[PDB]
Amino acid sequence: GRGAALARVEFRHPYKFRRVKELMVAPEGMFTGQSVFCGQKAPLAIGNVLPLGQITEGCIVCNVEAKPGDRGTLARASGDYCIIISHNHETGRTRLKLPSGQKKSVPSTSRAMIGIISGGGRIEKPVLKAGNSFYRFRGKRNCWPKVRGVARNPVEHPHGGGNHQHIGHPSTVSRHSPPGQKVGLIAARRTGRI
Amino acid sequence: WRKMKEAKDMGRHNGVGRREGSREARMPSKELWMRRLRILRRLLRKYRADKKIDRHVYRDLYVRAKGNVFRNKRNLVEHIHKIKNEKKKERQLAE
Amino acid sequence: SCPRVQYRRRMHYATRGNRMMVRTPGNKLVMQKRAKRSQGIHTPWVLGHKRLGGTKALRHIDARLASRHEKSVSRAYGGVLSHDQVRDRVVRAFLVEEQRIVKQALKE
Amino acid sequence: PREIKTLKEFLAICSRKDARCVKVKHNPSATKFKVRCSRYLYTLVVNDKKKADKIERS
Amino acid sequence: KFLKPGKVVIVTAGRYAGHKAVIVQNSDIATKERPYGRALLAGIKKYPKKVVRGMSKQTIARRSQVGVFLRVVNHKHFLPTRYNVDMSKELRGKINVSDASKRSRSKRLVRHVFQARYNAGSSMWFFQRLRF
Amino acid sequence: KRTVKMGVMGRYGTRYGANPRKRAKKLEVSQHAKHFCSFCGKFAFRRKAVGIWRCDGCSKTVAGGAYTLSTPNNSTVRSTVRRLRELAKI
Amino acid sequence: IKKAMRKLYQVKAVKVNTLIRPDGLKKAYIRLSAAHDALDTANKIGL
RNA sequence: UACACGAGUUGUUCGGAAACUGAGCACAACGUUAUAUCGUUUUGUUAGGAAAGUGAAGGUGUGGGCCAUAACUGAAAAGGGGCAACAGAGAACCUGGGUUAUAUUCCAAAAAGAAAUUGCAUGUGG
RNA sequence: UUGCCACUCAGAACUGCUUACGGCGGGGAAUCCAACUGUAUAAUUAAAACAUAGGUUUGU
RNA sequence: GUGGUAAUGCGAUUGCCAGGUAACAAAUCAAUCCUCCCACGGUGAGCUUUCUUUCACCAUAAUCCAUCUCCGGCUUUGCUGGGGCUUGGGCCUUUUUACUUCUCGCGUUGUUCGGGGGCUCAAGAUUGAAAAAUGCAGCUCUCGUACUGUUUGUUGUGAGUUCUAUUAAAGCAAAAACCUGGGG
Ligand SMILES: [Mg+2]
Ligand SMILES: [Mg+2]
Ligand SMILES: [Mg+2]
Ligand SMILES: [Mg+2]
Ligand SMILES: [Mg+2]
Ligand SMILES: [Mg+2]
Ligand SMILES: [Mg+2]
Ligand SMILES: [Mg+2]
Repeated sequence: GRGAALARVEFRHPYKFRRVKELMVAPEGMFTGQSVFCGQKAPLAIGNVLPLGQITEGCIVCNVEAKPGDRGTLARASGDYCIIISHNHETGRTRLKLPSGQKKSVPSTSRAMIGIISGGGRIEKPVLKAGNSFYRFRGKRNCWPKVRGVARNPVEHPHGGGNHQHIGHPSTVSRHSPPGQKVGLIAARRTGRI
Repeated sequence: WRKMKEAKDMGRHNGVGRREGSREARMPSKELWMRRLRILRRLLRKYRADKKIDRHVYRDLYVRAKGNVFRNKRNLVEHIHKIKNEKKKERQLAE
Repeated sequence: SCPRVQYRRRMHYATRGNRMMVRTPGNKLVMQKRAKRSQGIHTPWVLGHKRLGGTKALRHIDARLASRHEKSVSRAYGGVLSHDQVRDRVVRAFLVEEQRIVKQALKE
Repeated sequence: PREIKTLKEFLAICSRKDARCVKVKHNPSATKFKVRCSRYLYTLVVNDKKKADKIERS
Repeated sequence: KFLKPGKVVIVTAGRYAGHKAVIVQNSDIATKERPYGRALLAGIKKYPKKVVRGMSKQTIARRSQVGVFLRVVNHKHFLPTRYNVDMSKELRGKINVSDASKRSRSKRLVRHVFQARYNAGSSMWFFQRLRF
Repeated sequence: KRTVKMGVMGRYGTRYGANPRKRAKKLEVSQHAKHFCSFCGKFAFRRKAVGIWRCDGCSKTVAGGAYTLSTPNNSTVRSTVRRLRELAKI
Repeated sequence: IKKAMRKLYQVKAVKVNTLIRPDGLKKAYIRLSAAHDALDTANKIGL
């Protein structure tokens, strides 16, 4: 249920004598036996997790984390990544550009892998059949197939009903609209083909 | 049954009107190749014991077992006889 | 006279666990379970998952009682590691301490 | 069941304390010595007149 | 030049697979019983365990022994190193022959040396354990 | 020379339209294609799972690329790393 | 059941097979060690 | 296959449990609720102090220690228990035969035999 | 170098049905609709409906 | 604990860590197994105006022991080692393949390994024990009574073994117990 490869990375447990085992999303290029470094003074090879305010600027970082410690949230689906834009050493916060254009500011002590998440280019191979969409979501959750609400009865959906399959009222619904009504284009601020 | 089994090993087998399934279903196509290719390899490993050079007169021809150019075990042995001679004739005319 | 047979035990299902058909000295042809022949002792899955030589594929009962030398060679890391994955582990355990104590100590 | 490949070790393990019975056997082409210990039966099959010898006493 | 006698190696690929062992007699080519390079060598099957510094007693003897083997190991089963022991390739390197009835007493002298040469401070490395 | 125009996609025949078959053919021909491993040297990478490439001859698993080995923006990323390591050190 | 036999009928018991009949009543078969004849107990116990 | 009476189901090893985990369940705690029979609950619980598995000095027959059981302490050790699979995992037995009806279940001592196996024991091997 | 352990096909004449278990596509030309396999009104509706891949949009 | 250059052989134990087994979808393909057939040879009953031989039976369980000798040496008194069964593997040692060679499988591939010996591995056969007094059964005679036979070879199909291809934006459970090792 994920296009990105998960790399099983083992570290040593700093305190006990074990070898703690860590499951991480794999930056593209990272292979079995690469000796990954994830600390403060870590080098910046393609896969290391050196801190975000210590990575050079204009660099390419995946698996960045918003809060300092949440263990990686952002830029973590396949092929996705963030570009570091600006450091503000007076504030101590880095402004990285999320893989949606929406560029935000995070603290300069967050951690971040170096590279692109594996499995890039998944979304470009077309499915060609309903059966290859069956097996995609059977590892993911249970939302397939999508019955159009306009093909439903006017008891089960706000669009359903009529002698023709038409949305009776404008599809763009309010941001404030109650759930069960907030269906269609939610708070659509720009509508339709550009 | 053994009256037919006696009369169906030497001759009087099925005919154009006794067949009911395709020839690739009666006598498979994938196993008349298989056997006929085991034989062209069971014969070339026989001929690395003491037969011809077996480096470039075996594997020049090991891929001709699987290239459908020999259509029988016999059909193979004249082709190595056509080449073994000038493999010892070019080794004869040499001055 | 072609007898058919039964699942003698109480499990009458054809799971990969049962897999039972032998003739009997009383000619009462009847079928018996097999053992599920386990894959043998292997190297770690990470390190090129391969069967170890000098080791048997004994089941939980054969393994729990047979001798210890039926499941391990007399090397170091025998029965967990193959000679390939020992000999490479001894030079890497030594070529590293060599490149260390010369390069961790070059500061007079 | 084990088959004693010995005349010394057999006469040792055959003269042990378990000795549930010693069933003298006559079969074609051999003569077989079934000692019944508590957990095995140890056989000593032989092709010689030594059968009738170690039959009287053993 | 590389495999001189008295030079310590690591016995790779054998029963003693990670042990440190010193070459005492190398060879080049034998006829039928050693087509391989034939460096006979004595080495450690029993490392002297760490001196506890606690109950200094006969237990320090029972835990500072050096058990010794002698094998003519092929050269592709060693790993030569930088070190030496200087264990008399010309004095001891000949009274340790390998023929039958010798591996009984010849083995107990290169053992009889490692007895004292560890009890004395000579190498302090050859008698550690190659941790792998 | 079987199947003169649409190749690997002969599995489908008339179905799925020409261009979806052709857009998916470019990506179906590469995931089955063996790639080169700067490790062993010889072409050995197969695609044991999406974004996962294994080299039997090399016995090591590189990660990355859904239908190729290295997405051609990792090709730029992989350099910018050392670009921003070496020149950013020396 | 073995202990009880020996405590009630001073005979040895080797194999005591039991079964809860389709009456809720537990039957018991009892081998008498081949040294206490069973036909000499049913005649004693009065079976 | 009705009615009546009488009988009939035999296991160290077969199935199940004792003894695995799965989807999942939810006792405790905790929270919430007028109220709970509510919710959280193994990809590890709980504002959260959740446990004898071991090692020991000392106690004890007796020529003060030879030797030995035992008490009662208490050595580190994070992540409370617990269910849920008669098709997953696991699981030490095979033939021969003498019931009106049971048998891998029964057979008694020329066990009709032959095995495997668990527990505790005495003892030959170091 | 001709010894022993193979029923498959090919051809020949020979004869005789132009009469022969069982099992076993009618085909072609078009128009319309849906692209397709798929699902679906258990007990009157299997469709041209749903799904679908694809396309786009919106929110984040 | 001790042997073999080495694959790895052999001998009689209590807590951490690391592995391993459990533990894996379906495919295609080659021997055991069993089913069936055929050629066998042997037994019983069937057909017979005829014509001929049709059909039945011929069995080997779990668990074990060791590869008999080819050979040292054809058994002196018997060593140097009691190794071997083969075909699929994985390796080991020793000598090589560069003029593109080569090794492959029915098959999508292996080398940058090619032969000679060895080390194991799991199928699997084999002798031996179980094991013939069993069992099937006919019999000469009269549940008694005895003994005469206690036979393997071929094919074909199959279930597992074999090789952790192919659909994969599908990559095709987990755990105990158990096992081995490092430290002990
Ligand atoms: Mg409404
Ligand atoms: Mg509305
Ligand atoms: Mg396995
Ligand atoms: Mg009734
Ligand atoms: Mg509750
Ligand atoms: Mg596995
Ligand atoms: Mg065949
Ligand atoms: Mg586990």
